Amino acid sequence: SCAYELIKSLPAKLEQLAQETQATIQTLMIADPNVNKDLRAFCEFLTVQHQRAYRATNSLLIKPRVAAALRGE
Amino acid sequence: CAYELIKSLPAKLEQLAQETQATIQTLMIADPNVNKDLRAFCEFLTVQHQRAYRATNSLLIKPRVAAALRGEE
Repeated sequence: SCAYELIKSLPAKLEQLAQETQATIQTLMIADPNVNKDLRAFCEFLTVQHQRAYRATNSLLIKPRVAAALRGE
Repeated sequence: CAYELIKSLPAKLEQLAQETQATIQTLMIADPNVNKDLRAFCEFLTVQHQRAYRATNSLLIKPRVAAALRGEE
């Protein structure tokens, strides 16, 4: 294929993971207040993780020479 | 089964890093400036899975948390 599309699709892949685990963590019946707090904090870690990636890939792919190189142009 | 899903996160991110860093290297780019940018992105990708690595392991080592994420044991 091409490297441009691999990298550009990276943020959505991380977003998918974040939702999978958040959704699954939600199907839990946890009574412990601290465990709930830990998992909540981990869930926010995954959201932040996605946004850093989104920002990093966005800043990368606007560089015309970079996009051209990744497209085999 | 939420325990395995969380436990496998860092490894999935490492796969993404590896695949990207690899297909990038299959591109023989000359512009040293573009290559510096891409190397900065690969660095970002390896630091990315190391953060997930620390996060997941820091969470799963807590007994109350592991027990909860498993079938409660």
